Formats: sequence, structure tokens, C-alpha cells
Amino acid sequence: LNDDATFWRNARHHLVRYGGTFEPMIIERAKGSFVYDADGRAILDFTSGQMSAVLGHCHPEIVSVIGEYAGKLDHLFSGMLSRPVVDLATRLANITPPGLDRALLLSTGAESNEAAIRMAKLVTGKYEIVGFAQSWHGMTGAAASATYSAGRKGVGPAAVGSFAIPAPFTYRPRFERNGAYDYLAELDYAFDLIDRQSSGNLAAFIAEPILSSGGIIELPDGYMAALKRKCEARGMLLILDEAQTGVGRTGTMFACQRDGVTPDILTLSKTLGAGLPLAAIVTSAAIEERAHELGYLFYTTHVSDPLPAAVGLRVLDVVQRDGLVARANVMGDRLRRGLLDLMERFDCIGDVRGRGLLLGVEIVKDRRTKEPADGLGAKITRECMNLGLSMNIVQLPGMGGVFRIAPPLTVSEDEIDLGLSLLGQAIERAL
Amino acid sequence: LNDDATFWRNARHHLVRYGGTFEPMIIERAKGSFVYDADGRAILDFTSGQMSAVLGHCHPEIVSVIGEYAGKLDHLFSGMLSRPVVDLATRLANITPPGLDRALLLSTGAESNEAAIRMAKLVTGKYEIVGFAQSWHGMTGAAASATYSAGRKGVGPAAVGSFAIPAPFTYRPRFERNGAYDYLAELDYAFDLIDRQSSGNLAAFIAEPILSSGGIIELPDGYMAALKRKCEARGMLLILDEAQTGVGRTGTMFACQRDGVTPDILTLSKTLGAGLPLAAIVTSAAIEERAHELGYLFYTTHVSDPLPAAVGLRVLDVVQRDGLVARANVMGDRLRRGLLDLMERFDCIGDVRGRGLLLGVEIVKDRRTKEPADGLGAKITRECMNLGLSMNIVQLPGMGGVFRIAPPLTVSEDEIDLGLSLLGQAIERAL
Amino acid sequence: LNDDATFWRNARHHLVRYGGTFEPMIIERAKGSFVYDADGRAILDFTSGQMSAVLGHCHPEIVSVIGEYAGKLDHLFSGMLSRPVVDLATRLANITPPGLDRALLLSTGAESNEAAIRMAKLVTGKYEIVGFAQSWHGMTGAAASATYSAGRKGVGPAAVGSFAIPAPFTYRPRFERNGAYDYLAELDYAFDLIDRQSSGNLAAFIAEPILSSGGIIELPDGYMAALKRKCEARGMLLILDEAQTGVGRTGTMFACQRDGVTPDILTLSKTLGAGLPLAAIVTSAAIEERAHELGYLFYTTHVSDPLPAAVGLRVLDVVQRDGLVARANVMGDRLRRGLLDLMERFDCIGDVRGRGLLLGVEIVKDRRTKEPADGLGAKITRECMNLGLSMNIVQLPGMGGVFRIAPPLTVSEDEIDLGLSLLGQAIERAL
Amino acid sequence: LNDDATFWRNARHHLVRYGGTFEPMIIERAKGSFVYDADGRAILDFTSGQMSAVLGHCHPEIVSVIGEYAGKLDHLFSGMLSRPVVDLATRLANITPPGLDRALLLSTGAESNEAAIRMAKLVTGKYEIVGFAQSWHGMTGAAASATYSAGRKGVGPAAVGSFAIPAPFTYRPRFERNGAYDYLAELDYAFDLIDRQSSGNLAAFIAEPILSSGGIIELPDGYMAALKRKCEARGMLLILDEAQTGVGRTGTMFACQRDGVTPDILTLSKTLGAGLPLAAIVTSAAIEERAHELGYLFYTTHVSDPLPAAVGLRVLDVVQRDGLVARANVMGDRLRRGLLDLMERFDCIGDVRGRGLLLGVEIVKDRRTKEPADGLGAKITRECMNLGLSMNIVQLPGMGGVFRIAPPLTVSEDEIDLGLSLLGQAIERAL
Ligand SMILES: *Cc1c(COP(=O)(O)O)cnc(C)c1O
Ligand SMILES: *Cc1c(COP(=O)(O)O)cnc(C)c1O
Ligand SMILES: *Cc1c(COP(=O)(O)O)cnc(C)c1O
Ligand SMILES: *Cc1c(COP(=O)(O)O)cnc(C)c1O
Ligand SMILES: [Li+]
Ligand SMILES: [Li+]
Ligand SMILES: [Li+]
Ligand SMILES: [Li+]
Ligand code: NA
Ligand code: NA
Ligand code: NA
Ligand code: NA
Repeated sequence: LNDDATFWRNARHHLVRYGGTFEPMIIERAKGSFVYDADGRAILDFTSGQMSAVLGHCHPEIVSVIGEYAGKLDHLFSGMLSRPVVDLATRLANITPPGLDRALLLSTGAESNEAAIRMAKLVTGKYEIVGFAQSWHGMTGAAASATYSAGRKGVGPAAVGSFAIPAPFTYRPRFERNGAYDYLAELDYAFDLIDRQSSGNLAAFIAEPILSSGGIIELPDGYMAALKRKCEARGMLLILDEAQTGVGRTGTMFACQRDGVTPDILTLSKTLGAGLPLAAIVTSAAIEERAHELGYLFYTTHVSDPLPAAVGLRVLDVVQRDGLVARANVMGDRLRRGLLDLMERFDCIGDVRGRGLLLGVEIVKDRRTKEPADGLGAKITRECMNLGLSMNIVQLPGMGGVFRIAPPLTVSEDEIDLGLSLLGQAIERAL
Repeated sequence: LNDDATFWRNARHHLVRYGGTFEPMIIERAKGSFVYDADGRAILDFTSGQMSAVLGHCHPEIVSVIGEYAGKLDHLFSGMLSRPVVDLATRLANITPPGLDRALLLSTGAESNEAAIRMAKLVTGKYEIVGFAQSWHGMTGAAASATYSAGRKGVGPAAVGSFAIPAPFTYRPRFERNGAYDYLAELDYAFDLIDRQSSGNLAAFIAEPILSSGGIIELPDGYMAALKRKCEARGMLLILDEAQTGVGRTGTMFACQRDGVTPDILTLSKTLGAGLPLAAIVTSAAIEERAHELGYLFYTTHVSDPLPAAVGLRVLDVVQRDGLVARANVMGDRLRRGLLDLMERFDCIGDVRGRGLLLGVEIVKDRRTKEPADGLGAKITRECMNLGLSMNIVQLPGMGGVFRIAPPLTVSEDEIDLGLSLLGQAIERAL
Repeated sequence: LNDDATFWRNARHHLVRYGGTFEPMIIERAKGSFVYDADGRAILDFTSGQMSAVLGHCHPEIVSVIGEYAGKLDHLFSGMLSRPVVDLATRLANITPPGLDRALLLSTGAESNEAAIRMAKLVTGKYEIVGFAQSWHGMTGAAASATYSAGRKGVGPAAVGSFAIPAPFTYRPRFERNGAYDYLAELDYAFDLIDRQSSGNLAAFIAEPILSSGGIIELPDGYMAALKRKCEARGMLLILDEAQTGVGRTGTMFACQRDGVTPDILTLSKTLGAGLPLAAIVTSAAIEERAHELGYLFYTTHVSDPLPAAVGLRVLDVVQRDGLVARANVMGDRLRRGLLDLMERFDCIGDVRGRGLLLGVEIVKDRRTKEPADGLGAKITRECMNLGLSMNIVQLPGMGGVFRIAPPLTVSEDEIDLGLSLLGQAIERAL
Repeated sequence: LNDDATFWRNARHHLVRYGGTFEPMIIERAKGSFVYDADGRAILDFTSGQMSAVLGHCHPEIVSVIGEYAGKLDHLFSGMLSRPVVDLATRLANITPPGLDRALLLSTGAESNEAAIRMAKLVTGKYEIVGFAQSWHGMTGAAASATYSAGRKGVGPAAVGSFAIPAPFTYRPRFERNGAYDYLAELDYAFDLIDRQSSGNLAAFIAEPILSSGGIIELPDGYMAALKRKCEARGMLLILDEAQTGVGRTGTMFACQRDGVTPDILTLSKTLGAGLPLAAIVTSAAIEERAHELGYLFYTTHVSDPLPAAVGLRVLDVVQRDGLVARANVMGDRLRRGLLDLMERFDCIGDVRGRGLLLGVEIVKDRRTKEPADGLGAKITRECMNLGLSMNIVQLPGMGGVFRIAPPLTVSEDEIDLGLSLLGQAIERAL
């Protein structure tokens, strides 16, 4: 049973609470798109853990490579190169757009964003960073100052020079020009303000292609292109954080590929490691040269370590080989149509957005008022769990709670169906 | 051969340079206290990689546990608990001093320090952080603002509220009271200044027990106790960063155990993971309760993940079981005596400091003037490498270059001897 | 002649240039609404010097009081009270709205704003200050961090916690709701953003009732009331800077009186001194009590000095006695109608705004496109000067150059007429 | 009587308390070295008001010039030059050392320091400012961030980039080298620390020649020269704040003249105005040229106003003409010898320091322990007042209360004697 008294004793006495509330189960094993409790019950992981497990739990190839490497090459002094590091770096250069040539292999998303932000400050000589008011870039330092989706309060002043602009949100537009939501005019309006407060030290803009923590908000068409134009005019670098979108999840290898705008620096993390801690930054040779001439430094205990790199390489090989990016469109299409059907059934479903296998469902009081449903989300989540479907909801000020759906790229048709089915039942049970 | 043209091509074209300069070898395999090149040459890892590999490379127990877990339980949603997480947290509570009860399991040293700094700000309501002028806490954000050993220049303003005090350095004392280096009077002098610049928001003091990046500088006797007293008087938390000293390296499970001063928050990392990315913070129940009531939040992709936790547990079991902490004193004694003998032979060796198996050798022009040797260090390092001994030197302003020695806790007598031997030969060759 | 070689030599060699460019005349004497050059030429001061001389130059009453006091009571130790200080403080309490009871007598506008900002931080315990993107509060410190109309660039980071919102500008509206410029919706939009970046330390909002440096921009109807509501909801103080509007200039003793919103702190300066350096803050007893309990401190060399206070009192007596506030409406009406007529004549005149005797004339390429006229303003100004009419233009990004008109409250009908006449001639000459 | 009920009513109801506590008298008239109460009682102003009245109260020449100008030329638009401004600027260039050529005429000490700090940031491109831990530069903005003698607490974070070093204090030395207070070694020690925390943006160092608010602490011999050397090596400007020392008070026209070190920027204020608000910055032509090319801007309502400038000129003429700088040495010698005699009489007098007519008397429990006398100072001050001698004491952490003595430069022998006499009586009465 999940009701182990010692287990729970020990958990209450010795774990630091870090947000949220522990599920009341003891996970004992994981495989593919499911996690199992102590009773053996199978729970469908519709979030890929913490949005990372792109190939599902314990994929045999990964299992196999972790294996080879753990007994052969594990961790090395930062100045020592090995084959997996060089192969992964090369691989990343080749599959990202032209213009992205050089990589730095790290451990976490926050490290990746820091490394990027540091390079951009060095290279430009400036220090002001601009991000979205609904961003999520990580909890450590700079990444944290650039994070506006949560954690700003009660912890003292943020980094000097941090500005934020509102992110384009089509579902609840707030900026109108001639009777229509004009998101590009909004962009212009936001930049003008920035321009007014800057001390003349704009160094970069950090953005997510699809704001995940922010409520699965997709930057609309033409946005990115205009964004990049705003940056160019001001001599700012554009850093794209693809922690959640990279590695096939939205139907393209990288989300930037859809828009056709290649950033100055690209950061990857969650999905690169497929569950393990691996992260990276990819930049142009020009930028790297300059940062080097300038004395750029970024040391971490695990930069360029063999084991993690080996793993990331294997992840890319699988994704490529098995056509997982394509699968993401097909499965994503399947899931999306099902969610639409749900929306036909229940008025509480106010919106279904996202791309590929990175979908959001905004729950609302009523489809016309678009009033956020107070407490329903949590019911729904609860019931899901009872029904065996792992979900994650996010609630932001001014918005209805949002379900972040993001199954493994290896998810099967049946699992998509099962999930859709349990989701329906949970909602019906919750009203 | 290490001279693979494709390999090197690819490395020059696709890797971001992050400090230092890549060794010109291709590491192909690692085992115990040695790494091997493409030619099969065995190099004695006297740094344990990046000071992490406490049990050496590819230790079979570790290999075996990485194994069990990679195929059973890998990565989970942050709100789901598992046995390895709870067991590791419990274990950490039990082997750290009384007063340290609750743990947070993360991935890196910088994350660990951030998590700690954030809690301390929350809990105290203040935001000013004090650290040493020679500290190393990591590159991301807050950790970085608290880091004074390197990376402060060219990257824009540091975090608001950062102060630094000089660290007690017995080898090159600079504060005298009545004819003697009075490090406690120095402490008083430093705090007075702080007190003058503070805005009245002192929240914490972050320190390393033995400054690693700073040149293997050990806080002298009675220092820590006075430090903690300074903090108490000002309502500040004392955070101890044991990334390099924790887990048996200096001859005690934790360095704080030698002094008998238990910190408010303890952070661990390099040696906990033994080469993998695992880190953690350990605090008192009181502090945790408060941070919780206050709404403390710290999310990371890999917080509480099963695999890494499993590994850390196995590391502790080995260290305990095999009496590695004791071994550290015995081997450490062996290495230290050898280094002293070298110092008998060569006048360039100005000091031999450190504890257990965390030793520093300061190279100087001349033993009396204590003038830093300009360029000798690098020669020596070069020769070492040629001789098959992996070393790492650090050079700080105003000090002679320092060799950081830190072999695996599983290092054998022979390896200690071999190392001592190659070191002698390299120095003789370098003059 | 104004062409004194020694004079000009000395000026080029020994004066620090601080912005702008010195007029090429030597002012020798000033009287009423005119200044005279070395040739004796009379120039009509349509700016009241630097918008301060509310009673004109060298008003006999002022002359007379400066006189009595300079030989009787001049400057005293900060802790010594005198009658003029107490009488001025009392007077200010009585003529400002209910709710404003206690005053602090200083020397400059920037000091006044600093004193206010400091009190607001003390009293609230918070530190974030919000201001307008087109504000002007002074050059020293906090006032400067709150100043967004100019001087942000090239001088290093601004004060931590500074935010700015766009100011309502009816002439060039940019925020639309349902086909109309909705300035209150803009306000809501701006605050939401603030709310997102704040660290939870909003202490105050500083605003001008009529943005002077910003281009003579009047806060529209209902704005101030909504502003104050925004502040109340967030526990923020509302500080009103009436340096240019206070003391009768816009037709009410204080501009806040028109809207009926009384601020938490009111600051006065330019017009209080009528040309001399006198400034002040007026707050409620409650706020003062609290700041006192909290240990509020604000020392300046000239706080509570007799001479300046004596002068300010005399200024208020004159304004009251001679009905200068009323006169401001009558004369203001006269000037405004004339400016409108000009606007009938010349298409370059795009807007005539302002209140009382604080008027702005925005010069534009063309009345429909509203394109800013590039260089015309300067011509016009030049010609004015030649014609004997002292003017001042301001040019802000995105706006047409703006003429700041602001004659003495003692200005006569003839002088208004003369001015209108020279202005017409200069424009005709400039096209 | 001083017991006017209405007066006191009005003062309690309408004045903002800004530090300290109002003396319980009503000052009605002032003349020379005395102020008079409502009862006509003459009080000997041994502080020159707030250390400003260098020529005493209501000096006839000043009275006479305030007169001429108030009715002729009062306040003008910032871009209009007049003779008093140019004459004062020229005068300042001529009487300050070679290297100081260009002046900016303002209103207050804080404005002066801001203007200076802004220029130094512009010209160097950097932003970090260094000052003394016991400094006093004013309350507004930058000046305030550089002020460490008081007001740092409870008002939010200081300006980014502010550092402070300890000031050399011979009476209570704390840094020893080879058995002696080595203040230059202290300087080296302090800079090293700075160097460690800087982000590489050191722009200037701001110092007072004799720390006034800090307890009348004189920078010892050779200090300034070493200071300036420290700055040069780091490409930093050295700004000297002579608000209290300038204009003859310490026996030289400017204190910098004694040491022979000419600063990059010199600021003046209290004594320049002799009681009125006049201030100024004096810099080299090179620095001014550069700041101009860079777009330096510094606008204030009263920059370059005629009246105040006229006054400052007259002050310099008097000081020069009447040989007041010399008188300061003679009178200063008289006062100092008397204070020494007191020190012979009473063990509570621990030190007599200062120069010219800027003297400090540190009261202590006991001459050997040097323990600060708790409460005696206040008694003494109280008695003085009763005896008719206006005094001012300052109390800093770790020091005995200090009496700031600073009579007018026009003080007579008799007044010096009287003062010495009342001081003795008050101390005798206080024990
Ligand atoms: C998760 C995430 C990060 C940070 O990754 P961590 O491993 O949590 O440090 C950064 N950006 C985005 C968009 C993320 O989703
Ligand atoms: C290495 C180190 C850290 C940071 O660990 P990373 O894995 O590099 O983020 C923090 N503190 C000390 C003392 C360290 O040695
Ligand atoms: C002029 C002005 C100030 C500052 O006054 P100074 O005397 O220049 O310091 C502040 N606010 C407003 C609105 C001003 O017009
Ligand atoms: C008084 C003083 C100032 C500031 O002058 P204010 O008129 O108070 O603004 C600056 N520096 C020193 C050394 C002072 O004594
Ligand atoms: Li490594
Ligand atoms: Li997890
Ligand atoms: Li005064
Ligand atoms: Li003027
Ligand atoms: Na590429
Ligand atoms: Na413990
Ligand atoms: Na009132
Ligand atoms: Na000079």
C-alpha cells in the first residue's frame, strides 16, 4: 500500500517543502507512458514527468547507453574532452538552423539560461535584460530575475536592469487597434516604454516560443519576426529558451524552425536530457569568437561530462531515427481533436491551445464571460488522479486554470485515447 | 592516437570555449584513480575529475545502482515521492549534526546555494548577503553574486546587497594586532565595516569551510565559532557550502564536524553525486517550518528525482561501509608527508596546506620573500601531464599559483606514491 | 553691447556647460515681465525665468522683505525655530486642502521630492517607486531615478525598484478600447504590468498634475482619482509634485484642488520661492506621526531657515491679497484665445493645451499627419528672440517640439498682447 | 518670552519633525557671532548656524549686496548669462589651484555632489562610487548613497555600486603594522578589498578633507596623496567635498591647498553662500570638455542665477580683503589653546582635534580607557545653552560624543574668550 507509515513519517520529518503538495502515493516503478504506485496501479503520465521524458520512462535505448557509459566514462575534469561531448556538440550544430554552430554542454535549464545571459552581456557590453511578464526561465540568479511567472515576491530586489513586457495572449486580448487585437502594435507600445526606462544598456531579450509555465501561450504569427527586428534595431541579442519546446515536441525539431526566425543564442534542457540532467546553449561562431576574445568563462562541475552527453546523443538518434517529430504531429492531432470534442461536451472548457504534443486547456466558469473557474480545476485534477491520469494545472492571475498536457513523443494511440477517456470522466465527475 | 583530425576539427568548429584550454588528448575510458587516453596511456586523476569523483571513476557499486534505477525509476513529476528520495533525505538528516533535519534534493552546487540563499531571505525578510572575497559558490545568479574568486568583471552589476569580507589567510597574513596575525580581530574589523554599509537588511553569511577555488585556504581555529557569533548577533543565517569538503574528504563526514559549529543551512553537491549531478540543502525543522509558512518555493526540473537520489544513497553507503572517512585521514597523512618531503627538496614549494585529502601546494619564487612564481606553475603542470599526472593549478591575485590536490577517497597507497614520484620528477624537470 | 570680449572670453574659459547653449546676450537688469540686455533692449520673459518668477522680476514686496530679513534674521542652526518658518508652515497647512497639515521647509524641488520619497519608504517599509515615462522631478538621486523625461542614459544604473508607466496623452493617443482612447483602461493595463514586475514592495507613486518638462501634458478628467485608487489598493502613497503648477499658476491655488484628489504628500518649489530657493513638502498629521515614530531624518543646510521662509510667506500674501489666482484664469483665457487665433492663421500649430497660465503649443509638419516639425521650432524660437520674446521649447521623442508658455501671474493685458504679436511675427518670419 | 503659546501650538501642529528636537526658544534676531531669543538674550553662535555663516550673521556687506541685487537682477532662465555668474566662475577658477578652471553654480551641497558624481560617471563610463564609512555628503540621491555617517537604514537599498572604506582615525587606531597605526597600510588593505568586489566599474572616490559629520576627523599627513595615487592607478576621479572646509575655515583658502593634492573635481557649498543657498563644482578644462562632448546635462531651477552668485562673489571679496583666512589661523590658535587648557582641567575631554576654526572635542568616560561618555555630552550641551553658548554634538557608534566647534571667521578675541569661559562653566556644572 501507499499508506506506509514509516515512509510517510520520514517524509514529513525530513523533507523540505518546496511548493505544491506531495501526491499521496509512493511511486515504485515507471515504464513508457506510465508510472506505478505501491499498489501496482498504473498511472498515465500525461506530463512526461516534469515535462521532460520525451521518450517515456526507462526507454531501453537510454537504459542501454546509461549502462555502457556508467562503467566506461563518467565524469572528467572540465578541460578534458571526450567523444560524446564533441559528437553531441557537432550533432547540435547540424540539426539546428544555419547560424547556430557552437555548443556548451551543461546540466540544467537555469544554467543554460545563465550561460546565455552572461555571454550576451559580455559580448554587448550592456546589462539590461528584457523578458515576458509571464516567463519561466528557472530559479537560479539571472534566469530567476528574467522569470516573471512566479517567485518574485518576498525574496528581495531582483537583478538590476530587468524589464518585462506583456506577452501576446490571443485568448484574452487587451490591446486593440481599430477594433482588433493588434499584437504587433502591442509590441511597439511595450518597446517604447522600455526605451523610456532603459539607461541605454539593452543587452538581450529572452523568450520562450510557447510560454509553458505562463499558461501554454503561443507567440502568434509574425510575432517572433517582429521581436527579432526590435532587438536588431537596438543592438540586442535574442535568446530563445526551448526547454520545453525543443527536441520535437511541437512538431518541428525546434520551435524556431516553424517561424523561421533563428535566435542569436538557443538554450535547451528538459527534453534534451529526456529525464536526466543535461542542458546546452547553441550560438553562432561569430558570437562565440567574440565572447572568447572577451574572456568569456562559465565553469560548472558537470560541463562537458561524458555520461550525460552520451545520453543526449542517444536521445537525438532515437528521435531522428524513429521519426518522433512527425509522430508528434500525428498524435498531437489526435489529442487535439479529442480535446475539442470534450469542449463540445462541457461548457467549462474555454480554450484548447498549444502545438504538437504541448497542449493547454483553459478551464472557465462560462464560455462567454470567460470567467476563471474558482476551484473546478482542482476538482478535475483530483478526479483524474483517482481515475489514474496524471495531470498538472497552472493558475495565473487573471486567467482560468490551465491544464498542461504533454505526453511522451512515444505515446501510443491507445494511451491517447485512454487519457482522453479518463479526462472526460473526471470532468463529468467534477461538476 | 590523440591526434584525430576529425575529432579536433569538430572540436574547434563546434564547441563554445568556456575558460581554460582543452587538454590535447582524447579521454576514452576511466577507471578508479585513472583516466586513459586514446593511446591507452593511463593518467592518474589527482583531482577526482572536477573535485567530485570521491569513489573514483566507474565504481562498481555506483555502476550497479545507476543500472538498477535507470531501468526501473528515472524521472518523475516534482510532486511525486519515491523511496530513494525519502531514504536519502532521511539518511542526510541522520548523518549530519543534530539541528540539521530536513533536506531538499537538487542537481547542482549553484542550485543548492540558491535554494539556501532564497530560504534565508524569505525567513529573515532581509536581502543582504555576505561572503568571502575569495569565495566560489557557482555561476548562477545569487550564487554568482556571492562568488568573489572570479567572474565579477565585464558582466554588469552584481546582485544588490552583496558584501564581501577578507578571508583569514595564515600563509600571507595582513592584519596584525600586537605583533601577531590576529584573525579574530580582522573579523571584527571587517564586520564593523559591513555594519556601516548595510541598509539594515543582513540576511545571511555564506562560507566554505576550506576555500577551494580561493587557493585551498582553511578557516583557522576558532574562526567559525566567532563567525557564527557574528551572525547570531545580527539575526543572520549562516550557510555552509560543503561542495568540496563534504562527504569525508577532509577526514570528517562534514567539515563543520571538526569545528563543532553547526550551520543554519548546509549545502552539498560535488562529492554527494560522486560525478553525477546531485545536490542538496539540509536545514533545521524550525527554519523549514517557517519557510513553508512563508510560502517558500523552489522548483527545478530534477528536484526529488529517483535516479540521482538512488545514486547519492549508494555513495553514502559505500563511504560509511568502507570507512572511507578514516581512510581519508590515513591517505591524507601519507600524501601530506610526501609533499612535505618535496618541500624539503625544492625551494619553490612555499606552503603545504589543507586537510585530509583536500590539499594545496603554493608555488613561490623564493621561500623567504614568498614572491609568487611567474610561469613555473604552468611548467610544472605541463610536465606532470607529460609524466601522466593530472593536476590543476589556480592562480589568484597576490598569491603564488596553487596546486589543488584531491585524489579519490579510494586512492591506494601505491597511487599516492606514484603521484608523489611523478610530481617530484615534473618539478625537477621544470626548473 | 552684448559683445563684450572679456565677458565672453571668461565665459568660454570658466563655465561648465550644463545643457543647451548660452543665449548670446548679457542680461543686466530685470523688472516685472521683462529682462534687459546690455544694450537696454527689453525682452518679454514669457517663461518667468525657469518657470519660477510667479510675481515677475524684482517685485517690490519681495524686494522689501528680502531686505528686512537679510539684516535681521538670516540663517540658523537646524534646531532653532523662528517666526517665519512657523508662520509659513502654518500658512501652508491652512491653504492646502484638509488632510495636508504638516510642512518641511527646504531649498529645492529635488530636495522636496527626495524628502517625500524618503518619508514614503520609511512609512511603508517598502522601496519601489512608480512615476511617469515623461516625468521631471529633478536631478538629484531618487528624484532623478523617478525622472524619465531626460538624463537616464550614460550615467550608470538607476535606483533599484524604479518603474514607469506611460502618461495619458490625449493629443497622440495610443491605447484604444472600443474605438476610443481609453485612458483609464490604459491605466489598468499599465498597473497590471507593474504588478507583475514588482517584488512586492510598492511604496509610492510620484506624479505631476501637468507634466511640464514632458510637453505640457495634462492628466485628463477622472485620471487622478483613478490613480489614487490604484495606489490605495496597493498600500502606496501618492506624492504630487506641484513645482510648476502650485501657487496659482493653473487657476487654482493648487492643481490638486481642481480634481478634488488630495495627495498623501504634496511637494512645492519653483513658484513657492518666486525665483529664490525655497521648497517644501506638506503631509498629513498621521503620516508625519508615523514617520517620526519610525525615526525619519532629513537634514539639509538650509532646512527651516528664516530668510527664505520670510520670502515664501510674502509670496503667499501677495498672491492671496492681489487675487492672482483669479487673474491667472482671466489672463490665461486671454493668452489661450490668442494662441487659438494663431492656430487659425498657421497650419504648423498642431495643439494648444495647458491650463491657466501654464500653456503648451505643439508645433507640427502638418495638422493631419501630426508629423513633428523638424527644425521649425528652433527657427521660431530664434526669431522670437530677435523680436524680443523669450521662449522655451522642448522636444521629446515621438512628439512635435513644444513651446512652454508661462508668464508671470502679474502679467498685464498689454504684455499678453505684445507677446502674442511677436509670436505671430516670428512664425511668419520662420516659414 | 520664548513661551508663546500660539507659537508653540502652531509648531507642534504644523511642522514635520526631521531629526533632533527643536530648541525651546524663539530666535528673533541675529547679528555677528550671536543669535537673540525672544527675551533678547544673546546666544553665542559657535557653529555659525549650520556650519555656514563664515562672516557671521547679517554682515553688512552681504546685506548690502543682497540688497542691490534683489531689486536689479534676481532669477533668470538657465540659458541666460549675467555678470555675477561669469565673475564668480572666473573668481573661483583664479583662487583655486591650477588645474581647476571651470565652475558650475548651484544651490546646495547635495546638488554639488550630484553634479560632480554625474560628470565622473559620464566621463569615465563607469558607475561605482567609493566613499568613507563616516562620510556626509548630503541627503539627495547619489550624494546620499555615498553618505555613510547616518540615514542608511530603513529606507530601502542604496545606489548600485556603492562601496565604503574606513577613514583614517588617529585617535582610535585599529590597523597596526609593526607596532604602529599604519594608515597607509590600512588604505592598501581597504583598496584590495574594493578591488575584489568591484565589477570593474570604478568611477570615482568622494572624500571630505576633514570629516565633519563623522566626528571632525582629519585625514592624516600623506593620506591624500596616497589616496589620489590609488585613484589614478584605477582610472578613477577624485572628488573633494569642501562644504565645510572651503573658504578659509581651516586656515587655507581650500583644505586641499595644505596637502598640495588638487582633486579632479572640487565641490563647495555651506561656506560659499555664507548662509544663503549657493553651491558649486569646479573642474579642469579637460574634464569639462569631455563631459561636454559626451553630452553632460545638469539642470536645476537655480543654476546660474544672478542673486546668489552676486552674494558668493561678495563673500570672496570680503574673505580676501579682510584677510579672514589668516585670521582663521590666529583665532583658531587662540581657541585651540583654550580647549587644551580645558583638557588640563577636566579628565572628560579626551581629544582636541581639527584645524583652523573647524575644531572637534571628544568627550570620554576616562582618558585612558577612552570609553565614550554615556549621557555627559548631552548634559554639557544643555548647560551650555543655559549659559548662552550654542553648541552641537555628534555621536557616532564606537566613539565618544563630539563637539563640533566652528565660529565665524569674523569672530573676535573676546567672543573666543567668552565661549571658552561658558564652556568651562558648563562642564563644571555637568559633572
Ligand atoms: C524548466 C525550465 C527552465 C529551467 O530548467 P531547470 O532544470 O528547472 O533549471 C528554464 N526555462 C524553461 C522555459 C523551463 O521550462
Ligand atoms: C563547485 C562549487 C559550487 C557549484 O557547483 P556547480 O555544480 O558548479 O554549480 C558551489 N560551491 C563550491 C564551494 C563549489 O566548489
Ligand atoms: C524643476 C522641477 C523639479 C526640481 O526642482 P529643482 O530646483 O530643479 O531641483 C522637480 N519637479 C518638477 C515638476 C520640476 O519642474
Ligand atoms: C552639508 C554638507 C553637504 C550637503 O549640503 P546640503 O546643503 O545639506 O545639501 C555635503 N557635504 C558635506 C561635507 C556637508 O557638510
Ligand atoms: Li567533466
Ligand atoms: Li522528479
Ligand atoms: Li537654519
Ligand atoms: Li537662472
Ligand atoms: Na545549425
Ligand atoms: Na542531523
Ligand atoms: Na491643509
Ligand atoms: Na584654479
